[PDB]
Amino acid sequence: MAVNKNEYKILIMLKENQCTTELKSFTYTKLCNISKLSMSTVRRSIKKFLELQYVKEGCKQGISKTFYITPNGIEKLKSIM
Repeated sequence: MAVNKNEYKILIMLKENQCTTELKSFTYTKLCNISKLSMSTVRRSIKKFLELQYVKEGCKQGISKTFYITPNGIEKLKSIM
């Protein structure tokens, strides 16, 4: 019942990195350093995590999009605190 390490790795970085709130949206290139996995793999895992409801999107107004983590994802993190 523990979450798989390879894809959930993204959702582990912010668990201990405190990037866990709707107001703040994380960028792919900041995640690409801390997550130890390249910019394609983090774009693909975030595309899956929309279907899990863990992650949610922001708009582009000149600057590119960004994605915040929902309270529904933090509840999974409390299970493995």
